[PDB]
Amino acid sequence: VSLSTIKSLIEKKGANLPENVKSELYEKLKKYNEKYKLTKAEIEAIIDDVVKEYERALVEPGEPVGTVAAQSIGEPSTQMTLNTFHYAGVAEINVTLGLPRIIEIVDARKNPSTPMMTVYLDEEHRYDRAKAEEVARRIEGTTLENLARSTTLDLINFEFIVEIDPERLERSGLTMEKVVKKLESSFKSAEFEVDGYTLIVRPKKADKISDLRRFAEKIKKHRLKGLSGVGKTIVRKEGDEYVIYTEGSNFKQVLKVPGVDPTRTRTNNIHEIAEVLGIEAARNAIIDEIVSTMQEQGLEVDIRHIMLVADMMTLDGIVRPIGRHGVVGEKSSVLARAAFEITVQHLFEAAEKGEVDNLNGVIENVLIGQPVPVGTGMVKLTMKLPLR
Amino acid sequence: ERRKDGILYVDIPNVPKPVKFVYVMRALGLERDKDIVEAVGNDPEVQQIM
Amino acid sequence: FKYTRFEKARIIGARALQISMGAPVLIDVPPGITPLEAAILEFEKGVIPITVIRP
Amino acid sequence: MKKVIGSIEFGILSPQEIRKMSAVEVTVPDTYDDDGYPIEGGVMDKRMGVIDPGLRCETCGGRAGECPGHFGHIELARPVIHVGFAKTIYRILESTCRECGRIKLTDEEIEEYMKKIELARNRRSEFNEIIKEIHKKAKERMVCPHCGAPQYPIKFEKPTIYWEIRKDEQGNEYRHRLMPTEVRDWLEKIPDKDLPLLGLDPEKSRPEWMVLTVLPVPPVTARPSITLETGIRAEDDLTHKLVDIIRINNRLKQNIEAGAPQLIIEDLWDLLQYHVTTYINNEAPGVPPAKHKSGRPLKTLAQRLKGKEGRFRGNLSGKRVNFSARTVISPDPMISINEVGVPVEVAMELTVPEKVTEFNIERLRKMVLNGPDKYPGANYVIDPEGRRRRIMDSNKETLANQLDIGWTVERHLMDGDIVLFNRQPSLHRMSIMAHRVRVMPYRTFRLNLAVCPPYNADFDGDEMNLHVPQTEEAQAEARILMEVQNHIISPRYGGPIIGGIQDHISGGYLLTREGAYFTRDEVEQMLMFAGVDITELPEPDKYDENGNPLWSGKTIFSLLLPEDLTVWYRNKLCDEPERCEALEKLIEEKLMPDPEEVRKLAYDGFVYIQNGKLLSGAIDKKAYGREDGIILDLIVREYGVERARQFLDQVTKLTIWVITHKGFTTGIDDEDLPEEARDRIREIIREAEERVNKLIEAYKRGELEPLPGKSLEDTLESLIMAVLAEARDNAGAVAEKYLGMDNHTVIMAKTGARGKILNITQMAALLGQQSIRGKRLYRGFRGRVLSHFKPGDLGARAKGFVVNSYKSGLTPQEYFFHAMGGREGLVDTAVRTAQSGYMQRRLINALQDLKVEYDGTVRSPEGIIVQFKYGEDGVDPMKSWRGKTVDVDRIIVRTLLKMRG
Amino acid sequence: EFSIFDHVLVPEHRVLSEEEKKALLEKYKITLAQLPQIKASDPAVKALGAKPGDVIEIKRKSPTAGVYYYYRVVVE
Ligand SMILES: [Mg+2]
Ligand SMILES: [Zn+2]
Ligand SMILES: [Zn+2]
Repeated sequence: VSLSTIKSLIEKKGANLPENVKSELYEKLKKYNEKYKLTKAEIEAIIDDVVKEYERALVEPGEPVGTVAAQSIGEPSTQMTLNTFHYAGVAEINVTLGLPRIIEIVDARKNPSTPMMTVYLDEEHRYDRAKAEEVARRIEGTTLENLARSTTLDLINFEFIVEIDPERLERSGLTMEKVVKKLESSFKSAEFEVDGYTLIVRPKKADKISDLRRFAEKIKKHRLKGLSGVGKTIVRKEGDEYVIYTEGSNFKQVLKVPGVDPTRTRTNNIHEIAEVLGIEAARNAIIDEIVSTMQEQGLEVDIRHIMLVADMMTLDGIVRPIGRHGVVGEKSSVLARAAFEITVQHLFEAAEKGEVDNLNGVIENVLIGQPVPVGTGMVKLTMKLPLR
Repeated sequence: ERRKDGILYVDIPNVPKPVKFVYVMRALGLERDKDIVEAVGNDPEVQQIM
Repeated sequence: FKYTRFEKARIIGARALQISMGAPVLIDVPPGITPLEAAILEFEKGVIPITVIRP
Repeated sequence: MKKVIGSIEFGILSPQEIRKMSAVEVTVPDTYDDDGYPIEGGVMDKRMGVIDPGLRCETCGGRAGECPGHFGHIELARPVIHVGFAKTIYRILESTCRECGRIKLTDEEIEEYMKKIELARNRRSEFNEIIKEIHKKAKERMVCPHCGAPQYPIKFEKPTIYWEIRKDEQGNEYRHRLMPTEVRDWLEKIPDKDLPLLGLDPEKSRPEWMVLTVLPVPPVTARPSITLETGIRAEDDLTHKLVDIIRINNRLKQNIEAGAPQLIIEDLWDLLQYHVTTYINNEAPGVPPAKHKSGRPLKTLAQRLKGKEGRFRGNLSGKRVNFSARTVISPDPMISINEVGVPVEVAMELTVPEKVTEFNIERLRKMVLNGPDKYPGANYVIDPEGRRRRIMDSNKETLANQLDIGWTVERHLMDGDIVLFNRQPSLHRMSIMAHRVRVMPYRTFRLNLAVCPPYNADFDGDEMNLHVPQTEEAQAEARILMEVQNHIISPRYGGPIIGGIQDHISGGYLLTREGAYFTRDEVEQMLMFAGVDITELPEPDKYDENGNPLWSGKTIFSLLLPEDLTVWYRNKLCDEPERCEALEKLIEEKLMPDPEEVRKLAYDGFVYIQNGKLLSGAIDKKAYGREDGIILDLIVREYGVERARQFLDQVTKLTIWVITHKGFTTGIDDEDLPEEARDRIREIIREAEERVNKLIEAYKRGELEPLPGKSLEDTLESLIMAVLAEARDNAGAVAEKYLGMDNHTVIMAKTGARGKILNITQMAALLGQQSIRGKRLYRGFRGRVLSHFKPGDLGARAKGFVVNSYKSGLTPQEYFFHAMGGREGLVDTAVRTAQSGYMQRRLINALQDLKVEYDGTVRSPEGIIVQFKYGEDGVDPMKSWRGKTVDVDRIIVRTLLKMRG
Repeated sequence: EFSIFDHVLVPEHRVLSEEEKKALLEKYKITLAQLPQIKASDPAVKALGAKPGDVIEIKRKSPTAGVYYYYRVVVE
């Protein structure tokens, strides 16, 4: 049976199936036909069985998907660990894990506790450690403290000699003259009598200890090369290419750095994704974040519940917390909102606006004493009276 | 307390607001600046702080 | 056409209520059974007067 | 004849509606009167409804308890500003012209804002934002675009005082107070077309009606007099406020009709306004709370609603529902998975009402003859009219001869009745299920062991509740929707959640273990015990030395599987992948090899079933375990739920029998290691400690490279922790290597029935590093944890590394470190429950309204479309195989085998 | 040179014409206000010529069904 015949039969019979289903069916049918020499009768029976199974697997109307999704998300979290760990890896960046991470994503906090960016590389720089280190230097956000082997903060005679390590200088790609030139081009009102492998500073003839301490700490953590708000970078090698993990969050700036593959680049902060790439990207990032957080703990949760949660969150263009600050607090049902508040001004506002309560929820119907419009509360029955 | 600027304060329970440290020492009869400095030690950096 | 399980539950409930109220049983049943299994057997035999209306 | 409220639309009442809706015009401030009779024209009239006994309502003619009450109205002398609408009125005044009353906005702006409002109708927050923007734009304007007249600024003084800052002929700014009549006159001229932009609906809320002209009076039932212990008719705060309102209204009216000066009219007007405001809300901002006769703030209409225990937030609660019981639970596997054992005493109290018909008259007659003491008895009988009687012993002999069609009998619980079963805390959907009653002696809720996982229950004092539905509709719903059979596959991950737990796995392994044979007596006994319907034994496999026939366990197990099941997979016991590779090669090559060839290549790590015959492999967790129950999933998804229930109920008993009569135990020698393994572990520990000391020396002498993420000390700690963890893993590997499979504890760990390899490692070889919050132990004295170590020591032994297993016993310092670790674990367990509960509550409050419509769409409660074709494929997670919509590989293989066989 | 549509997290967007817009609106028995909304400041909107009151068709890459169509309306 020529593969065109299998494709034609698939299109003829299983037209109802989703695209992925029919594609996978075609692939595996081709494999099994080339391995076992199937005839057309078996193919027709197989496609009919697939169609019947898919028809059986469809969800029925009236199913309360929202409550099921909420329960299937909440329940595993009780078995999931509760932070209170300090995973100290070597080639890794500390990231909030487990229940705190899930809570941060769900409540859509503006800034995550441990922002972290994943940066991929273009073809030129992907297959070499040295080019990866070069791109890292472009993105390292190197600081004088990291460059320095050690620091000596001697306030007793108003000076500050910081010892700079040659290996860190070579790794960053910066030379002593270069860094001193950048520092003086930035710190114009300062005198840098650099000697050997030590920096020497003076605060334009300061007087009090605190002033020179503040000036020294100002220089110590001052940025030299790199995008704003970026800390340590750990260039690893996953699969076959080198990938640059990075702390901080400068997702829009990093996309312009040469050698950076912007298509695959991602970041932890969902709000930044919403600002830069749009709202669909924010939804996909939320889904991926929740999936990864569930996976690292070993728990398994169906993708559909997470998809429903993500779709509900980003319903009006802007990502909002799912809690009472952005979703529950704007419930249309004035009766449902009523048993969540402390004031009565909401009733007056609703009466003024002429708001109509559709009684489409659960709390309002429960309070009234009427069947909830879910499941068996949805159907209507009729009968022909003449009976045997 | 020592604020982020380096200025000391004292938080009396009855007084609704904090008071500057030297004011409180002077209210207790210790008025000399030299004596106020001496009452807390002799380390030169501490002397300059006060 | 296929009965969703909610529809089947509502049909069984209505039929059992009618049988309890005094409606005749369309099929012979073993003695000493409650209305509920009577309605369940009625459904299993496929003899059901009630029908559902879908939007 | 009984309809259901489909929607409730809120609006603002008009004075005409209040006038015609009401019945009696209350004019006289009259109390209950000395004889406790309603005074005519009083607050509690007879047209308002009667709560006092022994009299008839004037309007509906109903006795107290059956008259719902009726509304009355008060004709105010002067307009009064409603407290709630005060801010709305002030906002409206700043947006409309003083002369024309229209919105001070250009027509193009009106069109743009109308389009935006039409788009953002549903979103309440965006609607409020648009309203505020329009209000700001209009208020900032000074000259009316229609008239050109100046608009003197309007100043709002809380709670209900409005000032118009006007400029005199000298330019001085003076505050002119706006009387409520002026506000009404301003509001009336506003046209309907301008209301939507102003934030109003010109059919249910008109601005003129915000200022009250007629004040409705709640019925007596709404303001009942609860009386007192002394018999004094303790009135309602609303009643007292209404009395004061009536008095002040009459006073203001009589002084108005008497040509009184403007000052006293203003005084009475303000008194009326304050009384009205405090009657609507006694806690309104800038309003002095009116004091009761005892000097306490009176509870008014606002306080009667914004209460946590009031109508809002109070009706939803958890109270003692009727027909419920609670007791401890004990296990028993002799009942089906969808059954529950109920104590006799409970069954004799939780009666269920059953209507007597023609096909059950004799059973109910016997039950009512039994009385309320014999177990198959009844407690109450209801005649067709409706009276209820207790059976007792006096009229036990009667009430049976006079029992016919149309009666109702409240019989005791009997076998077969449907009953709900709950375990708190109720986390997911499966925490409530419907079971079938089976009355047994003693006092415990017997529960099958396979049903433990979904309930998350252990028999160590756990308690459960059961509720007995009463009506036929509820019983049908429980029986069809909530039975244990239908909930085998978990909605969460699409796999099974009901299956074997501890013995059902280990005993299954013992039965199907390679080289296990059973005699004829055992075969017959176990088959009869499992309930398997058989009447002739299969052909014996292998003969005993003395001549007795024997049967391998695999055939006995195969007697349970269906006749056409076929599957193959790799279990957890696979330790020699070459044999699995060979078997997979053969199977893939042929798709139906001759069973003789498989026998030579059999291996207990590779399960293979052909036409319901177990040819190779052994039973473990992957067969029918809590998750990844390949065989159980296959039975559920291919042969219906009932077949799956029968299979589970048979395999459970079979496995329990084999483990009970074959012997299974564990002793102190289960973790005894040979001397060579002990020496290996000791040398591993010594080498790790030496490396740690080398690291410490290198740190001390300045020879250390600090990685950018950490300082010197943090890098040192990371290296130490990595070294110690690797050492513990190596010791565990050695211990696992030297522990045979014949060991019972090793069997329990490997099959997944109970425990992990780490448990064996800790119990036999090495306990390992102890940590708090992911860090080495550090909280103690200055520079040292305990007092028995030299200060400033960072060695492995001195900061929580324990080198003794549980068998060898811990030294006191190691005991203290282990105590620290255990305390941290307990604290984490205590806190995570509360955190998860809070998160789940938030999620449920957010998402409990979504549902699948009849066209496959998912719609928000306010009508917004959330998702077309729920799940983007329309497949219920329960019906999904393991996330995939359709497992086409299994479909292909199954169909090919069925049709090529 | 880099367009947002090349990113893996961004599915393809398209602007609906009047006929298909009304056919879609009639298919689900809905009005324009009942659809999900996308702000006019979204980068995907700027990359297109979208204007407020218009319906954007989004072709998601679904892990479950592969291709799936989502629709949003543009507001301020
Ligand atoms: Mg327990
Ligand atoms: Zn009445
Ligand atoms: Zn005007």
